[PDB]
Amino acid sequence: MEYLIGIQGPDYVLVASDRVAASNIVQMKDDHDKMFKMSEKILLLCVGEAGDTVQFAEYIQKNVQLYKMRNGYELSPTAAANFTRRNLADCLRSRTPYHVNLLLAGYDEHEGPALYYMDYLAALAKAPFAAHGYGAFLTLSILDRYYTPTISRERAVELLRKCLEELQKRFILNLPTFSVRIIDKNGIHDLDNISFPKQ
Amino acid sequence: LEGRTHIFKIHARSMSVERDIRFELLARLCPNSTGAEIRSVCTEAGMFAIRARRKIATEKDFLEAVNKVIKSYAKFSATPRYMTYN
Amino acid sequence: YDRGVNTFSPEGRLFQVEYAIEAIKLGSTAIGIQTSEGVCLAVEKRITSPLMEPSSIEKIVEIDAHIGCAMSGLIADAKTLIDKARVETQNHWFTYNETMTVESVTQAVSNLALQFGEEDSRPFGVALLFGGVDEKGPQLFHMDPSGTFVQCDARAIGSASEGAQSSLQEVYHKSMTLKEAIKSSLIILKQVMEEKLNATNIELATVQPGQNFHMFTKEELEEVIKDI
Amino acid sequence: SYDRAITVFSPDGHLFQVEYAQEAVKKGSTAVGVRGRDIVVLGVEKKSVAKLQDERTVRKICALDDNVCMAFAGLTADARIVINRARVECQSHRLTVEDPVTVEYITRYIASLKQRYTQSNGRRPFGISALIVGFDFDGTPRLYQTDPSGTYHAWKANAIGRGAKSVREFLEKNYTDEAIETDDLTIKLVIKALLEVVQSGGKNIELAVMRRDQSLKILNPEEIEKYVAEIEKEKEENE
Amino acid sequence: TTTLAFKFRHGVIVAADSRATAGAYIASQTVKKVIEINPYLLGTMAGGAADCSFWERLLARQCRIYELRNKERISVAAASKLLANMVYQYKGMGLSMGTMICGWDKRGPGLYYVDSEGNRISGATFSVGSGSVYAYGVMDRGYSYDLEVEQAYDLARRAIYQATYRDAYSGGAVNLYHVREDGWIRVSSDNVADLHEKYSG
Amino acid sequence: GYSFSLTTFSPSGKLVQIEYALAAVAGGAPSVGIKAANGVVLATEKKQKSILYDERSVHKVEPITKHIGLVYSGMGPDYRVLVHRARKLAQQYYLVYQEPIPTAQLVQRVASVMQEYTQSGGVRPFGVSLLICGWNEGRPYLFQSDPSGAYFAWKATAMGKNYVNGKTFLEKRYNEDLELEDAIHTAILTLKESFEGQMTEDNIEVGICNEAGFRRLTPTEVKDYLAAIA
Amino acid sequence: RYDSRTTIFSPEGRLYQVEYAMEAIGHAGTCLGILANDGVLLAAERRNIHKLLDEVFFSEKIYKLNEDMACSVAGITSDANVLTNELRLIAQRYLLQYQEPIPCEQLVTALCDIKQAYTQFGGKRPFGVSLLYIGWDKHYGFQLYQSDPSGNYGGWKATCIGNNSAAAVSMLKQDYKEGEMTLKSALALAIKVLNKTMDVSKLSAEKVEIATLTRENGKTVIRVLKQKEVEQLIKKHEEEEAKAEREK
Amino acid sequence: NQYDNDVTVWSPQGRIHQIEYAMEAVKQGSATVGLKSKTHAVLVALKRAQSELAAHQKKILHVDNHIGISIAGLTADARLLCNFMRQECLDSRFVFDRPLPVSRLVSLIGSKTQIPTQRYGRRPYGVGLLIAGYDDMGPHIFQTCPSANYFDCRAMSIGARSQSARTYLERHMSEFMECNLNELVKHGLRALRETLPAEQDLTTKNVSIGIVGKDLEFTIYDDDDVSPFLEGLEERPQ
Amino acid sequence: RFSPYVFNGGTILAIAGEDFAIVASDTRLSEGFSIHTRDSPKCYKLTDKTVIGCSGFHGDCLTLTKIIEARLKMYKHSNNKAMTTGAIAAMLSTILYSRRFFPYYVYNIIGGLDEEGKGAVYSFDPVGSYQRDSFKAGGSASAMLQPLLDNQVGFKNMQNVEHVPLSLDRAMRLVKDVFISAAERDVYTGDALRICIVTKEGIREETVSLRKD
Repeated sequence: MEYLIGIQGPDYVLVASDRVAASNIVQMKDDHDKMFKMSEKILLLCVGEAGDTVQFAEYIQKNVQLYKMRNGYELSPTAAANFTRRNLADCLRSRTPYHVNLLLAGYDEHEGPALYYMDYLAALAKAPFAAHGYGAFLTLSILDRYYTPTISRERAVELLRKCLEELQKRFILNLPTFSVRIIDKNGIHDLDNISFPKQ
Repeated sequence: LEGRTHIFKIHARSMSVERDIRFELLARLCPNSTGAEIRSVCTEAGMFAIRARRKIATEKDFLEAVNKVIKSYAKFSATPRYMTYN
Repeated sequence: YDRGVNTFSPEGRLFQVEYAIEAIKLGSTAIGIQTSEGVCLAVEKRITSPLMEPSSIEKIVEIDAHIGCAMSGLIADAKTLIDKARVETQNHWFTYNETMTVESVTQAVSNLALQFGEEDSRPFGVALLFGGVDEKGPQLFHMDPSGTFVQCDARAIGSASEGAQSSLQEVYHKSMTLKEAIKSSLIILKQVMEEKLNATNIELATVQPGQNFHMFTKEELEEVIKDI
Repeated sequence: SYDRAITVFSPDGHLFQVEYAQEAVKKGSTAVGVRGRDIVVLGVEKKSVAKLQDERTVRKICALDDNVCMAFAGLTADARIVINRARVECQSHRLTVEDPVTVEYITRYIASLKQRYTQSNGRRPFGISALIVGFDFDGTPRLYQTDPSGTYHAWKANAIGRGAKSVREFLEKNYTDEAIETDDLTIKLVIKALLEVVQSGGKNIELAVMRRDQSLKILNPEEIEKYVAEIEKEKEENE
Repeated sequence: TTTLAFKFRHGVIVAADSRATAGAYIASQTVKKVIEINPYLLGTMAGGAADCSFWERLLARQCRIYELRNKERISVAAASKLLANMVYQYKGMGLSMGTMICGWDKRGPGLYYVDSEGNRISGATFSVGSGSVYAYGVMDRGYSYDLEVEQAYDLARRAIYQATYRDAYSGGAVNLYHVREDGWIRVSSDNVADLHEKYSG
Repeated sequence: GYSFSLTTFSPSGKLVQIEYALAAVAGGAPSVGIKAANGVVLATEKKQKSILYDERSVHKVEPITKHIGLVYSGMGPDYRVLVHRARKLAQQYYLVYQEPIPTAQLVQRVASVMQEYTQSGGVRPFGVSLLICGWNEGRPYLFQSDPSGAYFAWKATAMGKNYVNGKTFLEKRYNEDLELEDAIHTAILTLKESFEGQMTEDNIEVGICNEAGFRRLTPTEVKDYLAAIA
Repeated sequence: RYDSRTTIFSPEGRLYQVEYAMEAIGHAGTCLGILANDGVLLAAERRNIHKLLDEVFFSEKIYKLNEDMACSVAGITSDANVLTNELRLIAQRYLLQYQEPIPCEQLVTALCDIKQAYTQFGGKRPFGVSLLYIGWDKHYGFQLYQSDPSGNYGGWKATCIGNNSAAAVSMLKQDYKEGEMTLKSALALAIKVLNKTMDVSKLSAEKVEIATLTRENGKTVIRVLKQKEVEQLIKKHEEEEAKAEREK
Repeated sequence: NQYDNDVTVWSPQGRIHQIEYAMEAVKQGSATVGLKSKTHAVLVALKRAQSELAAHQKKILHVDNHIGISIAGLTADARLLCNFMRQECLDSRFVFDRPLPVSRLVSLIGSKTQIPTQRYGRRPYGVGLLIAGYDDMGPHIFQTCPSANYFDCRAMSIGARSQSARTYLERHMSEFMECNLNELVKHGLRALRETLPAEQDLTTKNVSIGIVGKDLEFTIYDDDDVSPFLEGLEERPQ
Repeated sequence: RFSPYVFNGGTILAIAGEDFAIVASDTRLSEGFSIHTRDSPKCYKLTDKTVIGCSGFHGDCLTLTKIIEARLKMYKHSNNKAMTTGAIAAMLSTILYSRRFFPYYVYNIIGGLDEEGKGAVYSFDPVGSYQRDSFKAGGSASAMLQPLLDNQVGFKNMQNVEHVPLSLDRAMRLVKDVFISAAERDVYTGDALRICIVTKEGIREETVSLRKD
């Protein structure tokens, strides 16, 4: 349904989600957050069954922090992704499965930034860029068109501006406000909330 | 308890003390003792009455006398040093 | 001999709850008095260190808004009983929209006062004083680690409890008043304590019909100290 | 009773194995800790470097949450179990309640866990005694001690180990809370506690502080050697 | 059925109707949908009767347990949290509960919104029920943060009047409570016909 | 619900009942086991206590696999139980892997089982050291376990009465390279070394393990060979 | 009437069983790990050096546990074999969890907790086995650790076995090497350690064992080395004994 | 003596004396009397206190409308079998919707107590149950024991020095079948007064009185209807 | 296949008077197109100041009734006193929630006096919500009765009509008239009427016959 975007760069991860928490008729909430600080270089995005989202953020988020306090240092993003996909794979064939759709945004001092993408059917993925929802078609064609692997972060910002401007063009919903993060060598840096005057 | 208070009276009048003090607190402090040991308590309050220049024995001379004899003289000088109760 | 909870004497049982009755006397004392004006209660703290923060030591807790408590000796099993008791009174209000009566509170604790069991755990070491105001007004209750409960009109516990009960019986009658029982109670306290009575040695617990709430006195306490 | 399992009360009503577990606490290494007005602080003595090992693995001080700092007495592996269990517990409180985990809650967890651990059959009780410092509720500094009985207890300062009555007796002679909260008197106060160590070796002293908002700040034994230098300098100023 | 609540500068405004029907048949008009949790907490009946009555009573129980153990008044967020934990354990088992959680925090005003689908959210204005969209209409028209007390009274009272006016399922009494810093305060409860003769002119 | 061990350390540190179980093993019987270049020859000398007993009923040499033979050190009623365990365990390997189990796997698993039986106490440890053999993948093997859960590996290995005497007699008599009939030759030479004089076709009983597989020999061919095998 | 102690303190302030477990430790063979930056080695002592054996096992004290990690052992054998099956179950379980090998310490702490659960309760005999730990990671490189029956673990550079190795540890404090990661320095050094402390005359190869663990191009290979290079280490080390007797 | 410690081990005289020890624990309780007429069953016990300010401890308690019991000795077992007692009352009272015949109930009590008198791991119960009941055939007075060999009688008395009251019962068992409730009651306190030391008198607060009838529900009294029963008495023959 | 639920009929009226509580219910028992009996009082005198009326599935009324009486004995033999009416409403409501996923097909009204000796009606639903009101009529004729009561008890939709407090005998007349009028039109209602009156001095019963078709 709703949308977020997970563009991986050479040394940076540019992500942007929505702030929308509508219920089928009205938008109950226009300042929501789905960006979950897992650690100092690893982030999580999630769109799925809203009951499963919060509980899953509890288990995964607090469990990562239990690792972090426990040994004393941060996981790799890779084995963390295998951990979460492991948890979906355990959760699915059960009396209570989860139906959520994920993507991770990790950074390594050794491997640099890393981008992963999950499923509601527990699929591992490694992408240059990833998204969810119905908007992911109309966005990823354009993002496929103007992609550079070795691209500056400001071109990613501007191409994101372009892509959001086409998102207000032929999309049926409202989606006014998109929050943005960026990952670097340091870690999480919040870029500004992105909204647009329509007419 | 009160036979011990009677022996407190006996070995209290038989020495130079102060007549403004009590002894039922000491009979509480003496669970199992002989009156000879009570006399050892009274002479030990006498010893604190030697250290300081005391002839009218305060309550505290008897307090340190019992805390000497029953507590700081049971085996060594340390039966307590744990609260856990109070 | 009688080295367990399962082997009686040729005379009596296996005195080990009896050993806990022995283990009550090592605890500090506390005095509850039922006046028709209200049930008042006090305790000795026996602070040891200056680092020993005084309000960290609890003796009177609030079970219900008109129900207080008082412990003896071991603390943590009593804390389990406090948690359980507040749970179960909360069940009584939860299922009855009303306060559990302090007697049924006491019997409710007294059910698993002896449900010790290591198979099919160990017994407990704490006597309890309960203050409440039911529909019959002021109530002063006292139980034992064996759960054999009896209501007392003014009970003294802990160390030096003998002459406190005896001198209590010297001073207690039915037509007492509240503050009279308060100052008389702390008279017995400074008789039986070993330190100088101040704001830190003691604390009060005062339930009333018109003052169901606040089974306590705050620094007025200091004023009643300097009133004696 | 005998000198046997935890169930039996003595003929004078006692549990011998409790204080028997308090012996290994009493025969453990010494550690001190004081709360600052903002910068709470602590330090263990007797590092005892044996020239052939790493010492990051023998580090007796950790954290559960970022507001709280860990210390113990007695043996080590039981404290390792209590640390891991309490990481799981504070993380669980973190999961259930979205508030900074408080000191009072987790100390009730630990002392309670040792209590119900103690009541059970044939289970050797934890012969440790922990020291818990946190400043969370508006950064209010708090330290609780534990017991092998499992009685957490709020203090304003603490010292444990072999000869804690001497060191705590010095702290009674050093209890100067009138100096406001000049964390300089916290620094020189911990320098006074390590000065009043049973050896005061200068190299076997470990210390860690927190400004109630920072992380755990592990010190260096050259700034601390400068603290012993100004300590002996002020000792020269005493003459 | 339509409830609403919103926090602003001077605390929280809690407004609801009292009409409970059984399908096409009115059971009563005197139904206190705002379940008074505490002297410092209030909750709503938004979908499900014994679900809100039971589960909010159990939460009032549990906050009583918390404050008796910790000697300390609970936050609103944790109570809404544990409510969502308790509701989640029967997910998909056919339970209607979409209530609102109102109280005061040491952080200040406390407003949370928890559903049977685990839709625990915070926010500033909420309204649940059949004609709740009417209340977002007229309320989100008249909303400000810096309103006054009687301003918010006639605002939310007007909003309930419009919602019960347009819905076939909403009516009865108009319950109005006001959460302050220290604790909540009942304001009033007014008939729809009284506000009709009043509010038509 | 007892058994929180039964075994404590000695003040020396040793474990006394295990040593008494080794005393129960060594105070029993002498028999012989020899690994040859092609197969492994195991041999007992089973004389009846009376003149009445049928020797066609109980059989000390017992296969577990068709290429694996085995004997023990102790009593039959334990031996049948742990044999039944090892049989079922080998069936578990064959159910998983559909392949004949290597002998060292039975060594690890069965030795760990007996190590478990040393562990707890409401039961005695089994007073049996095993003599295991099998011609697995070209090489035959000969493995000597213990009651105490460990194991060994020998070119030849015996146990019981005069075990140092028969052991040195194998050390003197046998060597590295022999044949099957050579191993039976020195096996009877060490068998009559401490056995009684009355050694018939029904007293001695031999089972071999060719690389073609285990073969429990009969008293027919035992009477064909051991009728004055030198 | 049948509880020996199984879970109890001395009436003073110590522990009954663990002392006697340490009494069972020192009466065993001797291993060692050396200070090496580029890999690490271990030396061991062949107990039961009787000649009629088979020796087809290729390891008796060494147990290459996961891929790049092994362990010596000292104590009761098959109890520790259960600990190796359990240990490879745990690290291999961790690998199943993450597709990442262990960081090599929390495995050791886990096993210390495993023995520790037998120390507090269980009404049983704990493991009187101490053993070694070697490996490599992404965070500290090659590592050396020591197990205890006490549930403690030592982060070592030069380890210790019992009475046969106390004078060895005095030698290692006397012959502490530092900076040199050259393995053959530790080979002649350990040949001096087992040359003195082991009572094997002239350091026979069939009474000893050496195995290393070296980084190779992303593999971190493990060398369970053969005996001929052990023989030339014997001849090289006795040549160093000739160098030692040059001073006469 | 080394055999005489537990339940399972038979004595060389056959008498596992722990049962006798539980009997003595019953003997350490207060004395009490159960009796019946042909029509009306009254059981009367002795209240005692711990201190003067404390209340007097009760023994007689209600179970069912036609069931009354007194107790002596232990309390946790007493309340345990009280909860089991009322439990079984509401059990068959629920299911069969009938009041209970007494004999089947007490048989369930003895079978209930058989297991802790047999197996290792459980203690016997200090119990002084005196039983008055109303089935179709009217009043019944059963007595119990820790040996679970429950007896039926017309009147019994257990506790301290009850034997004098037993002699009183024997020399007045002819009196008891015919007289109605009030004078039968004062026969009852003319049984408890002989278990008193004769230097003190049965006061108000020290006694419990329970009456169940074929038309009378089991009802207990203290100081209030007891004073009409405390009057109309003779003094002790000094 | 097996259906667990079936409708038995019934109609309950309870009126909280000023110091009294009047609970009447018919005695007709039937199913489908067959009358089981004409004698089934759904009123059950719990205490001297609490009587319950129960309708819907009859076996759950019997079962639940016996459970209620048992827990009355639990509270009293535990607690040496009787329950208050609202405590019965609380405990009962928890019992109704206790079978949340397999409900009772049962309507329930509790009448009785408060601690002030005034009328007290707790309506119920088959899931477990409740309140205290002035008058409730459950059962088949529930919508047959409420608006007339709103005209009479609440005096609703009336202009210039003062609110006289309803007396006892006036309310008795009202009860008889509404059971006649509802008896004319309901098929689940008639043949008799069990009338229960909770005073501060006892509970009076009164049986008034109805039409026999």
